[PDB]
Amino acid sequence: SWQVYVDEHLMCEIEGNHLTSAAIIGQDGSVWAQSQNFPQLKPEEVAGIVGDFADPGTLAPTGLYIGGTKYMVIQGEPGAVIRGKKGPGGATVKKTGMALVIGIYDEPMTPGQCNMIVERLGDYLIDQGL
Repeated sequence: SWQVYVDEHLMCEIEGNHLTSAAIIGQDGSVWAQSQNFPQLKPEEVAGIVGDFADPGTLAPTGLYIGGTKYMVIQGEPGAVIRGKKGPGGATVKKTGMALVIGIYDEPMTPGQCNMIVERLGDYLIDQGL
């Protein structure tokens, strides 16, 4: 399903560790699939995300909110990737046609490892029209 895409391609372990939680979410707000411990994702939050891709940097004041949790905005890519820093851990959000790929990492996992996994899947879904 969309679960296979979350279980195999996002929550798969690189070296030792893996992401804390991950999800593929319609730009509408509709979960396509999530991992066991991905937070319910307030509607106010999904908006803030979607409209930061349309007009880059819109989110910067309030910052990336995912399931109540505040993440400071790191360098993203303009209209493609949004990145979030919360102490050692963080989050990456990669935009598709229809959807968002979201990964959330905690140390000892790196931003790099999170970026790899989230953006790679993203670019696949884009290739496929999603």
